[PDB]
Amino acid sequence: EREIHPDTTPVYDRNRYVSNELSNAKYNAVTFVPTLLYEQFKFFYNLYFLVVALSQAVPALRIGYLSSYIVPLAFVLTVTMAKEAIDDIQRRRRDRESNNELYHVITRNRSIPSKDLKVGDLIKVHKGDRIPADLVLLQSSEPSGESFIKTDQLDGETDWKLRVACPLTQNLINRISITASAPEKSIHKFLGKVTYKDSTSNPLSVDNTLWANTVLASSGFCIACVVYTGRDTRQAMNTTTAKVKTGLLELEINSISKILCACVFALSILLVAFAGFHNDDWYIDILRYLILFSTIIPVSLRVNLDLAKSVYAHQIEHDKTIPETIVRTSTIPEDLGRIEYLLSDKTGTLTQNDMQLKKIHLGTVSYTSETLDIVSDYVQSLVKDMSFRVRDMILTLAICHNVTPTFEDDELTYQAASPDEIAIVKFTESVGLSLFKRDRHSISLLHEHSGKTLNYEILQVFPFNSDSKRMGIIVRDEQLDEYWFMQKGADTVMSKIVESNDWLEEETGNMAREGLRTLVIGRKKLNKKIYEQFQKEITKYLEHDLELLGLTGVEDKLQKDVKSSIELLRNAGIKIWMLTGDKVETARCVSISAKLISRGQYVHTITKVACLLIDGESLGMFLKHYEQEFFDVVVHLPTVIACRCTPQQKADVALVIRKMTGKRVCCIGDGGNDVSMIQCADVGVGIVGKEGKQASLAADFSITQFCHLTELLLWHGRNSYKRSAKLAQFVMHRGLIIAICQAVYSICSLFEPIALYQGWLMVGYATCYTMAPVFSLTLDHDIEESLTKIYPELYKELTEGKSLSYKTFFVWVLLSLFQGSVIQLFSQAFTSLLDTDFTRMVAISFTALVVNELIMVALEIYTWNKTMLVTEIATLLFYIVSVPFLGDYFDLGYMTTVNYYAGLLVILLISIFPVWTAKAIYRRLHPPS
Ligand code: ALF
Ligand SMILES: [Mg+2]
Repeated sequence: EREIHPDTTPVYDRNRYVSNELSNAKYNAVTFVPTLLYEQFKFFYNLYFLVVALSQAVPALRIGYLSSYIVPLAFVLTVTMAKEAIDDIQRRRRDRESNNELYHVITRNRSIPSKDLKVGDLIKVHKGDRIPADLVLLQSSEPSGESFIKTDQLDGETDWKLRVACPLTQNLINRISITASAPEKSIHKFLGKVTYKDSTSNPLSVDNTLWANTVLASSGFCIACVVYTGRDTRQAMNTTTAKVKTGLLELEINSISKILCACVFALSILLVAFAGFHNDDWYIDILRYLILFSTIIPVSLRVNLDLAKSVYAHQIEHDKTIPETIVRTSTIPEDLGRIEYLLSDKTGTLTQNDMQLKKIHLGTVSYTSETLDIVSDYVQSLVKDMSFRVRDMILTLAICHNVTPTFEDDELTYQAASPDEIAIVKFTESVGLSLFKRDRHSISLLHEHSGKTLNYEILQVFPFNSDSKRMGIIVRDEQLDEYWFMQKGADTVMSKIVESNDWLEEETGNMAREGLRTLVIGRKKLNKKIYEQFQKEITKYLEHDLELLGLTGVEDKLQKDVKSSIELLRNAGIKIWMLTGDKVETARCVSISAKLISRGQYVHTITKVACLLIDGESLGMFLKHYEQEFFDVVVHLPTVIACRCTPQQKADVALVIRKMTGKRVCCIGDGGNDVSMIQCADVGVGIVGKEGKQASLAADFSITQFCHLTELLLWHGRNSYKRSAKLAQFVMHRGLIIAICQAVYSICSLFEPIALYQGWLMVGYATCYTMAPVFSLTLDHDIEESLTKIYPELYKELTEGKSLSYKTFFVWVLLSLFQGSVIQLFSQAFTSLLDTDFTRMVAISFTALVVNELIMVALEIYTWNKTMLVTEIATLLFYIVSVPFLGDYFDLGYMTTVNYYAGLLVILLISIFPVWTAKAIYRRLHPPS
């Protein structure tokens, strides 16, 4: 229940109803810190360095500088708050750029923005303008009182919906009371009542209402009253609340961080047990050693990950090959690189929503958009037999339809609830015989060409019906006075009823193999007496025997490079589905034309109360009851195609895919009917370029068309995941190698592992001397963007998870064991460990560590930019010139010795030769392609 008086401004303006302001931002000022801190310190690899930093509050676990465990905690906090604060303010900016659209109010007498709009203000909404909210039509410009709303972004439909004005109020200006029902999720239902003076209640239904993101057509203006606004709209109530999205690589790093924590705890317990359980405080010893060993990985890993994600977002949204792309969730730029299931969409996403009669065929010959001059000079002769057949074909095309034309200064406009008829009439005017003035209530039609304006008053029309697949007319010519029966329809229905032709089925199948929506057309000459016998009066008499004029091939235009995009996304192992709110037949035609369904490849179909093609109710019931069995059936099919899908159904399909397989689900679309599919995905991609952009606003990414998703997945996300995995590898390697050097020094000399690197040296290793070459790895790629099309199978090589797994983590751990043991033990061997050779020993150990990391960085580079050859030399020279001036106390030594440099050469060659030879033999055994 909801009662609306158009004139009582204060009662709705001040309160009682939601404002039209829509919000995409997640965190407000009051709950920006608690929510972000809570959802950031749920995982282990964050809570771990938080506990490491909080350990030093107790004045017994102090390992070193307080300027080393609290300033990187403040740095990770600063970076996190900055990133999500920038994300929220950018979301607010993007959302307010579409909350300021100007709409004219009857009472306010001035154009006001959409957010200023409330419930119950009469908007004079015009033709090409996007509908503001859930409107109810109280008056229409046309005397009939009907207009064609356009819901390609309310649901996935491609036809125009005939919405009539309220018949009691379309003549009226006076104030008219509305009383609607409470808002629901029913996108195809409406229950309201229009109340006038003297208690005259009237019915309202879906046929006299406009909704949130519809676009008007078939008028010049119309007066409509807002009923549902803001979050009470049918659009915003078919949407589930968005949740935070943690990447898969985040989970992998969390798991390997858990195992790393277990490893360093075991190493610390081993160190203390080997010491001898002395000092009367063994628990303090194991805790202090654990803090020592686990304070260089868990916090450097986070800063490296966060700044790498920022770099990935900047690289994505600054690509010339993908213009005008926007990253709206910067926390997951690497889920794009491991996507196994793609949930695409048809209307706007795949198609241009612009159908056009591509091909006409008759008498075993065909005309196309190419060579339209021949058919033009054929029709211009209206005022051997092939010319007459073509002329009568064109006449039947231009008369049999249900298209309403209306006039401007020029560029006459067509208005039909079936846009294939609009494509037909546009084709006829392009050939030369144009539709003009049509009554459509009385009996009249006007048609002018290069000659004289004809006229054909209709005699009867049989409306198009969903169970009939036919549109038939009886028409009377003015000039020649001839009764004609003209019918167009589907192949399956008119094939048995048109004639005894010999060539229908072949050409119908031939063009249906190209995804053309074919309609066959037949003609029957009539005289008067049979017509008055007909008018004496079920459907048997009206269709007896026709003559096949020909058939029409109407294509649904696809977006730029859709078939190639689908071919390469399936060549990379991504199983493209296609869920749509449109009709079954148009979905099948788009699937065949886009080669989502290839040659042959029999298609099954389900409609309940190889390939697949299922209705919405059938899929909903199947996922409600038969989850596991049906889903295990469908995962082996190449493509599953769904039709008539509620947004909840697409969201549930994405949820079921990411739950029953544990794979990552991308979901591309546009318009608000696939917002839930986008928010409940693991990656949400939106598309812009038309009147509606509301799915791109709520999405995680945004691209201008469908061709851009190929390079958004195959090159940007794949590189993002690869670079993040290699970054985690190198950070954990440097932390583990310093931990191993300290542990080897502790076993070889019973003092402490803490007493090896004290003061400046440990801080400099953690931050100054090592952090730049990892971000050097952040800017590396194996194959260029120009060759991400030729090699889609590279996207298949990341399918297993052979980059961040337990096996490769333990390979890193074993490499760290080997190299740290070599560094520490050869340092002890060359420096002859005592209490006076400690400085030289720690000097050679630290220099070996630094150069070892800088060589291991330079070993794992595919292509060398100039932003990586300089950030290694910069750090190496910083270490070289940072020994005397900033150190001088720690690790002091002579270092101007020929034997020292040979010892360093040996201690580094033994550490970097296994890695180099392993990658050499692995490159000579498994060449890449
Ligand atoms: F664009 Al659709 F269902 F194909 F919303
Ligand atoms: Mg849509």
